Amino acid sequence: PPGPPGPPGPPGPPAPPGPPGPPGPPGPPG
Amino acid sequence: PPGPPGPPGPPGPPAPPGPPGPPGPPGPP
Amino acid sequence: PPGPPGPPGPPGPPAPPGPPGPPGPPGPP
Repeated sequence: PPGPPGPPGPPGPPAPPGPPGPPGPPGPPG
Repeated sequence: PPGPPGPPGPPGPPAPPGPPGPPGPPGPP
Repeated sequence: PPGPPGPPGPPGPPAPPGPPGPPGPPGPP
């Protein structure tokens, strides 16, 4: 007593919004 | 009773990618 | 009788970084 332990908990939440990516490639010719 | 609470559930799901990165440098002159 | 469900599991994996940015602006004339 109490009794047997309950089931595991639910899946956690997502991690916050991710960082932006790296810079794009160079621009076009002049 | 009730028995004690169960343990923590599993880690959360994968998240979406972050936002696009900054434009790159000016092209060639 | 078995106790209550366990608490929520921890945060998921870090959301990846975003896709690369766009090409830059044209170069000097």
